[PDB]
Amino acid sequence: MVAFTVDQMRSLMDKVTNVRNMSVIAHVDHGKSTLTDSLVQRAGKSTAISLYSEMSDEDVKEIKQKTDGNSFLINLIDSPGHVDFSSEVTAALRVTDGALVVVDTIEGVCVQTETVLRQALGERIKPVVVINKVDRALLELQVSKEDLYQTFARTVESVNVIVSTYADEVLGDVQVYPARGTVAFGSGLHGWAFTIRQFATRYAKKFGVDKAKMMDRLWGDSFFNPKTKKWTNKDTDAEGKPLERAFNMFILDPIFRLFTAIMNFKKDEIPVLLEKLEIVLKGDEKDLEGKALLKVVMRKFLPAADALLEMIVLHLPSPVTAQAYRAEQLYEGPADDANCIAIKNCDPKADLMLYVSKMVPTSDKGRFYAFGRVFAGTVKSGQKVRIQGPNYVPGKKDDLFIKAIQRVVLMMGRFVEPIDDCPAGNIIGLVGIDQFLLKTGTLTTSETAHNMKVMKFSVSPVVQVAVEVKNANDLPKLVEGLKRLSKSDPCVLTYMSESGEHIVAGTGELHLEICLQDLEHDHAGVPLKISPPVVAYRETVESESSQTALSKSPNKHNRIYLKAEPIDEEVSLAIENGIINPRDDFKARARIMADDYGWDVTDARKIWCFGPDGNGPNLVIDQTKAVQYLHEIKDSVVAAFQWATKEGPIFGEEMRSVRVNILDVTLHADAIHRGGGQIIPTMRRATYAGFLLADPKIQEPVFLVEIQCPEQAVGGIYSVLNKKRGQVVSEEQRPGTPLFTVKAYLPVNESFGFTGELRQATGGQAFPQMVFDHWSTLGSDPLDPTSKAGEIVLAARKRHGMKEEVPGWQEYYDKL
Amino acid sequence: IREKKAEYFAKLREYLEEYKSLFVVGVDNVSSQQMHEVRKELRGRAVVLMGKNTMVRRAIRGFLSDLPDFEKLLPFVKGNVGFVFTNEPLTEIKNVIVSNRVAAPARAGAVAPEDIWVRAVNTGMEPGKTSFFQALGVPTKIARGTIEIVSDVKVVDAGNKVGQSEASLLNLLNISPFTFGLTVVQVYDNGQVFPSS
Amino acid sequence: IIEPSLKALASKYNCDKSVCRKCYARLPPRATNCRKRKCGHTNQLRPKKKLK
Amino acid sequence: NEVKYLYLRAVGGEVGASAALAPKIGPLGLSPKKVGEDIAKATKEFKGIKVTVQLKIQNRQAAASVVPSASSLVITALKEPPRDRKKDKNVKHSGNIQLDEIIEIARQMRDKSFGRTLASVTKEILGTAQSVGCRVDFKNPHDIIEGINAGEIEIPEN
RNA sequence: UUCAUCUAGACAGCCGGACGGUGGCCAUGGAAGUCGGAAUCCGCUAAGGAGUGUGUAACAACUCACCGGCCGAAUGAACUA
Ligand SMILES: CO[C@H]1[C@@H](O)[C@H](O)[C@H](OC[C@@]23C[C@@H]4[C@H](C)CC[C@H]4[C@@]4(C=O)C[C@@H]2C[C@H](C(C)C)[C@@]34C(=O)O)O[C@@H]1C
Ligand SMILES: Nc1nc2c(ncn2[C@@H]2O[C@H](COP(=O)(O)OP(=O)(O)O)[C@@H](O)[C@H]2O)c(=O)[nH]1
Ligand SMILES: [Mg+2]
Ligand SMILES: [Mg+2]
Ligand SMILES: [Zn+2]
Repeated sequence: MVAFTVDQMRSLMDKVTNVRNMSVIAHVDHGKSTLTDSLVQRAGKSTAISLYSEMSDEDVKEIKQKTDGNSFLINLIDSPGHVDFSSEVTAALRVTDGALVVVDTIEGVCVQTETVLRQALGERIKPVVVINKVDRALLELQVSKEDLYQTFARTVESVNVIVSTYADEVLGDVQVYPARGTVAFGSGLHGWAFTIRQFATRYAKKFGVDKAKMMDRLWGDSFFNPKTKKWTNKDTDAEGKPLERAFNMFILDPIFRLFTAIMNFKKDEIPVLLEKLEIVLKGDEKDLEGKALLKVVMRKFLPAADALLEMIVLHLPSPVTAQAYRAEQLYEGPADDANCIAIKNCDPKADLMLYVSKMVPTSDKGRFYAFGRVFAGTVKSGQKVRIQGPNYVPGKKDDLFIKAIQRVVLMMGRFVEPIDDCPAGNIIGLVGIDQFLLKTGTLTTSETAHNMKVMKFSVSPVVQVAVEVKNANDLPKLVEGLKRLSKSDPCVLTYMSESGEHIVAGTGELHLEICLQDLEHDHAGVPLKISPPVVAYRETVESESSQTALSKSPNKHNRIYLKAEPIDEEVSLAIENGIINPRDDFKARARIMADDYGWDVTDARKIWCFGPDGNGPNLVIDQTKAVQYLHEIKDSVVAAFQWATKEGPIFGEEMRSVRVNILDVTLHADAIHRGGGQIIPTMRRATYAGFLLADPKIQEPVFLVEIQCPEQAVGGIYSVLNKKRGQVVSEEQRPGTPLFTVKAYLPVNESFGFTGELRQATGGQAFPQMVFDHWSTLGSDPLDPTSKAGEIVLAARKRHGMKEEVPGWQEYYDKL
Repeated sequence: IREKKAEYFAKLREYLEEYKSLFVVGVDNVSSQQMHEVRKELRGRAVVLMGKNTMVRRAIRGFLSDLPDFEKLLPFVKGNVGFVFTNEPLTEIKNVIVSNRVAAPARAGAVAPEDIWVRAVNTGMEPGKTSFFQALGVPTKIARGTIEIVSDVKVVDAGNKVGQSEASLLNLLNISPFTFGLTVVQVYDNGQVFPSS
Repeated sequence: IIEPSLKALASKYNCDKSVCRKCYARLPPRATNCRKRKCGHTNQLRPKKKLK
Repeated sequence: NEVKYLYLRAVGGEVGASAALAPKIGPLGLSPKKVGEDIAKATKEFKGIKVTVQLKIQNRQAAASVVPSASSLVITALKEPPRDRKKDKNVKHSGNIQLDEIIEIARQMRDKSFGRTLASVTKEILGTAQSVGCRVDFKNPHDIIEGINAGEIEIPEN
């Protein structure tokens, strides 16, 4: 590719059967970027790059895909290897069809290699494997030929094990094999690679033997048996001096001879071998010595681009063949819907259905070009389209826009080319849109077009921190930076905590630190401080108010006698879920509470209000016998209860599961002596006294965390849980795979650094997701400063600036 | 202690003067389960007695005063051997004794009598067992969702012992390189000893 | 990686050892007393901690 | 279509835990719900008793069948009105099994056991019962074992 | 000094077995000898703990008590100063 023309590239997109959309996936330091550079040295975050590959009719015939022509266009997305950026590879898999799995020969199949292979197999993407760093294997480990062959065999075996246990029953023959031509070998850094198909072709051109069976003979236990000219199938001991297999004899032998000669500086033996293998030199390549000479003679003898592109074209699926088995799972809408068939057929003349997945920054803050793939129809610059939100209901109105595209863009290696129109199954960018959809979503022209799938990723935002600007004046800048980061990063999450703190949640420590640097320097641009988030607790009771709490008014004319009770957890959950709601009418809510929750019907009928905020899981029950002016002080009692249940008496947190039974009140006859200013302080003091007398306790939020890790690493999960007070709930195994699923209750307090500790204990193989589940009562006394709950109460009091000692129940209590 | 040895002596005396024929049987490499199976088969038909060869020699020596005939047993009471006393057809008893041969697992560190060979077949186990094959370099591939050895491999050669990885793979594939049973060293009856054969 | 038999061979010299609790000397696994004079040839020995 | 065997142990009268049955039989073909209901049916007899439920797989079908166990048989022998498992630690396996039922259990055990006599098998089952902590004729099962050893009580040598 | 083992074979050393009822009863999410509470049985035994440790999520797999094969005459333990 010489960047022929925008219109020529448009014609290349028009030829849709001759385009290959693939993602390069590997472990972290396995070679992806260097191999992509070597692929673009003959053809030209994760943005697609374009590659041009010609072909002859002989190899075009050997393609099990509908095709027309001799030219192909490869759209390559180089996914990140790290586990903290697995959402980018998930998006790349959603937007592509094939996968180039780079495996380092020294390290073999690693944890992130298995992760990306599992993601591709779950997304129904056909893999092809390239074993990289063969130069490292040949110069560092000094393998002769058989250790190298065995390492290749083991790598292929491990990859095929992953493929067999994680491939869906829709392709079946998606296993990778070097004999089948789906495995290449080479050094991405040195710019050379080869396929045994290429070597079979070279030996057909040099010896005239058949290529079809030499393909399956150049690999495995196939021995040529020289000085006899008989292709034996086993060693047979070679009648002395056991013989070598075809792979080492014919494929590895010339490469190793070149390596040994050049790296041992056999300057007289270099030219003969070079002329024998038909390598030519340049003006200054003649005076090239070892480690610089081999580096070019390998690029000439075995072009890495010429092997990788041929493998991609021959084996990786085109969109017309991949969307056939991927449309059903990429569209929750029924399979008998014209949009579903349109995606299956990849017809460019159907209605437009384009999935935007990424937000590519544009060097202008707030534009964030919409990166994605069109699966059905053709998108046009200046075309009325419907933006659909990630949760857009297609029946009724939702966050759906009726807007128009301003410019269709060709995204390339950091340069955007305006394009007038792009057919289905291609990769493009959009200008003038995406102020309308937060994260992702589909652009449709049909009015009954269901939104596409939500692009679930194996990682989740689990490491949460609080962020606050140092300068209080640029809080709008912080908010804007948070909103722009929450759309630039697909897996980052921003929200408000229960304590009014901006919480940024990320996949892991490294991803969170990268996001925070992006906030501090690019998105927000203002100095901000990052801290562990403060945990919201609840104040509750665990007894029944050992003695009755009594409070007197400031004028001493009104008195309140009451008690505190531990509302049951089921009742609290029903109040929070709306089964027991304040807006529901009494004597029906009372009937529900009596029948389904063991409550007394009289008490449930005598429910005055809920707290806090009028709908919380706290109740006040009027158990008074014969109080006369009770309806007159009901409003003030409700206000005081809302105050007390919003600001509890221990450290000012919301109450939970607290039932305040007003056993008796004494009231002044005149209304002027029992107003709000007399009843509200009296009632809140009485409620505080009853709370502090009913064995005060605090409740903490507990996460429900489910972790997906292999069989070998569940012990690390269990050790981490036992070190951070986790309680295992359930263990399961995915049918057919060694992947377990451990569900456990981890307190939110002991959740900071949990992801890092789990990853260290499991060696990066565990994948946790954590969501708030419930509240757990801390058994320790929250009043003793040396208790487990007392330390957190003291810390909260210090952070809130209140006094050190929690006021005793004697305060708020009047002696009578 | 002495009382227990005296009790063993008494049991030996009763057996040697109540059961007409006896088999001196070697029991090397014979599991306790195998011995239990042998006893269960030989219920009624015979009774098995084991002991320390030295104590057996002492007991027989003491007995000789009354039963000098047993003097031909002493040269054969050596090695890891016990006695099967019987009042039944010699051939039948001998078949019941050496028919319980059991293929023992390929425990590690045990010299391989022959050249153990893993054979190209479809083992039919879950694919997550490929690590054991790779530990020995046995080329494999996934067929019908199960590991299948591609080419035959000499896992252990004759003369050497089994390593831990080799042992694990052999136990996975149920490949026992040896079988163990209660061989018969000697048969004694009518006051005379003779080789089993 | 190291082949398991060679790993066991290396572990025989590097890991399968005793350690004196008083002087930290690396001792034979079946030693009953430390060979060092500084510790008074104490019998207070422990196994060397196993990696993983 | 083979003699494949899984000797898991389930709680009597209840379906077998999916997490405890699926991991091994997921290639074979046995639908976990079918396996569960089959186990429940096979365990109806020993309702509410931990029982070893052996499974044979042929043509994608489970032959749920409760392999007799000493402890399980003893528990069913006391007739064990349905326990509240959640209630408390080791809800006591008290009561009074008798020679007749212990002999019956030993008769069901003889096939697999290696004792010479049914007396020996009864002593075995008696040791199991002693471990369980139940009573025989209000006498310690160890005492009953000693009685068997010393003649006072004689096992029917059938 | 005291108590023990020993030609009916001691100690050490090398090799073999180290089972069956049985995943003994119980919370446990899981606990199969080996996280724990109590229970310390029976069988076959020459002998084998309802288990001395390693190990597993649980298994499994190794190991030791205990008994054997080899050797053949003394040996072991706790103390005392
Ligand atoms: C998937 O995204 C989810 C999950 O990550 C999780 O549910 C997380 O939980 C946030 C918390 C929710 C808790 C309840 C609402 C009551 C108390 C709240 C917490 C503590 O203060 C517990 C978790 C952790 C958060 C504190 C520590 C900041 C919470 C909060 O919002 O304040 O919320 C995000 C949005
Ligand atoms: N010797 C050798 N080194 C390589 C090869 N491929 C990559 N590297 C080295 O790996 C390092 C980083 O690899 P990189 O491609 O950036 O990792 P990735 O793009 O994230 O997968 C570079 O410094 C290279 O020198 C190779 O084929 N041979
Ligand atoms: Mg890279
Ligand atoms: Mg354990
Ligand atoms: Zn020392």
